[PDB]
Amino acid sequence: PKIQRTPKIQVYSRHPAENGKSNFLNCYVSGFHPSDIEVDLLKNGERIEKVEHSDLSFSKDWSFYLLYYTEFTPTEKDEYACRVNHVTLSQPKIVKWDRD
Amino acid sequence: FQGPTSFHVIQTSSFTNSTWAQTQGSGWLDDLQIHGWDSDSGTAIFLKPWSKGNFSDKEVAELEEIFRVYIFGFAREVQDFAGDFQMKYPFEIQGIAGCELHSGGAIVSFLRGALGGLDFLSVKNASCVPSPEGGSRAQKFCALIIQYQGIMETVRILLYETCPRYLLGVLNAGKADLQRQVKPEAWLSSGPSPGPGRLQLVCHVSGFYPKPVWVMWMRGEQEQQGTQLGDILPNANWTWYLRATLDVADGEAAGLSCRVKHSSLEGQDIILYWRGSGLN
Ligand SMILES: *[C@@H]1O[C@H](CO[C@@H]2O[C@@H](C)[C@@H](O)[C@@H](O)[C@@H]2O)[C@@H](O[C@@H]2O[C@H](CO)[C@@H](O[C@@H]3O[C@H](CO[C@H]4O[C@H](CO)[C@@H](O)[C@H](O)[C@@H]4O)[C@@H](O)[C@H](O[C@H]4O[C@H](CO)[C@@H](O)[C@H](O)[C@@H]4O)[C@@H]3O)[C@H](O)[C@H]2NC(C)=O)[C@H](O[C@@H]2O[C@@H](C)[C@@H](O)[C@@H](O)[C@@H]2O)[C@H]1NC(C)=O
Ligand SMILES: *[C@@H]1O[C@H](CO[C@@H]2O[C@@H](C)[C@@H](O)[C@@H](O)[C@@H]2O)[C@@H](O[C@@H]2O[C@H](CO)[C@@H](O)[C@H](O)[C@H]2NC(C)=O)[C@H](O[C@@H]2O[C@@H](C)[C@@H](O)[C@@H](O)[C@@H]2O)[C@H]1NC(C)=O
Ligand SMILES: [Cl-]
Ligand SMILES: [Cl-]
Ligand SMILES: [Cl-]
Ligand SMILES: [Cl-]
Ligand code: NI
Repeated sequence: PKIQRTPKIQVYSRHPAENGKSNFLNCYVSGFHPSDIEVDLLKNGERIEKVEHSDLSFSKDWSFYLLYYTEFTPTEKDEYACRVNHVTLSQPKIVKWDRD
Repeated sequence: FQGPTSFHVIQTSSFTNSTWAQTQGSGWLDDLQIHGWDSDSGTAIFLKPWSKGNFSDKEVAELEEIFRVYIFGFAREVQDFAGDFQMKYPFEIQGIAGCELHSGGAIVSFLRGALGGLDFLSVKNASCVPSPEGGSRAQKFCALIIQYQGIMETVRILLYETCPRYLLGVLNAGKADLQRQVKPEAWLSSGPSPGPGRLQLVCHVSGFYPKPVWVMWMRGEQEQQGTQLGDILPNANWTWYLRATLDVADGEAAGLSCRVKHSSLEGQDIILYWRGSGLN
């Protein structure tokens, strides 16, 4: 009841990125214990207000996982990321979206 | 039939201190959510119009009431006995229970519990089996719980009598969504360079349902054994995403293609061709 597991963070788009075309940005957070977690989607370092997320679930190894997602319109210069905070992290962990 | 073949409920009960605990719960067909639990009302959330399967509204309300009493009672009892079980706060308990349809038609039921993200107990043949990871605490727990006449009987009925009929009824009721066929889309990208003079090529496959899929890097009709399948990732609205990668030397990327096979494609595979010199 003592070992904690840090979250894995994977950022991906629903559709191939086409500049100026509406898409969906996904952030899958998994492999973490305990369950309390804060997840934000960012646009140029700023928090996106309207983000949807799945209800809590866990894998057969008891690790928790969640899907966070939002509609987004990618451009050439705009940056997107997933920011996570968990008891296993001293600072928030940021994983940037990269179409390449 | 394609799609999910099992039903389970989960519980996550987070004990902050001796006077504050909260529970999250939900109902699933494999990894597709069909029930939610609303802690504001102590009732379920039916996520699909067919989420009650072939059960009457009366039977469903009876089951919601069993879960509401269980969720409240679980926290009450764990807080009352935490001292006797030498519990240190905070701690978190997980539970999963349900049943699955196997080849040959047998339905098998299961119940597992965890403490601190480690196995704590399981139910085998309507008996409480402590997990070795649970130590003497799990042995103490099983010996205490089996003396609850009402609980042992309610658990036996739910796992072995209620679950199998609910599963068959809901697999049938939801077959329009559970056995639907959704076509994937696929695209290529040039991934993070694994080292000097090496490239990583990425074949993306997204939006397919059901989950079984076949993706491979090819040179003509030759399957590249070096293809690395990523883990299947979810999309919102019951579809999946998968990356298939291949690490190659710079001058070896020409001639590669990615082939995708999926149940929805009616045998018409997707073939993508990698072209060099920034020609996509
Ligand atoms: C929700 O659906 C469940 C599944 O229904 C079936 O599947 C769906 C997808 C549709 O195709 C349905 O049309 C289809 O019925 C229902 O559960 C099933 O109900 C039937 C009765 O309708 C029941 O069949 C009976 O089985 C017993 C034998 O059972 C034992 O042995 C088998 C192995 O052989 C074993 O698997 C079992 O677990 C048991 O140990 C048999 O004696 C019965 O025969 C009697 O009735 C038939 C006519 O029905 C008659 O010809 C005979 O002569 C004799 O009188 C009968 O065949 C299934 O076993 C049961 N399946 C499961 C897994 O439980 C469910 O029905 C409700 O629960 C049932 C247990 C029963 O009490 C019903 O009356 C209830 O309505 C249904 N509704 C709900 C609310 O759950
Ligand atoms: C027992 O834990 C309560 C809940 O803890 C909060 O929620 C957890 C899920 C977790 O996120 C944790 O970090 C949170 O603090 C405490 O209540 C909270 O207390 C804080 C600080 O006083 C307050 O800001 C929160 O609003 C309050 N939350 C709730 C929902 O009540 C308990 O604190 C005691 O009770 C409070 C109501 C208040 O009277 C406070 O002074 C008390 O210490 C925790 N109790 C003990 C004995 O530690
Ligand atoms: Cl599936
Ligand atoms: Cl509740
Ligand atoms: Cl392409
Ligand atoms: Cl080989
Ligand atoms: Ni103990």
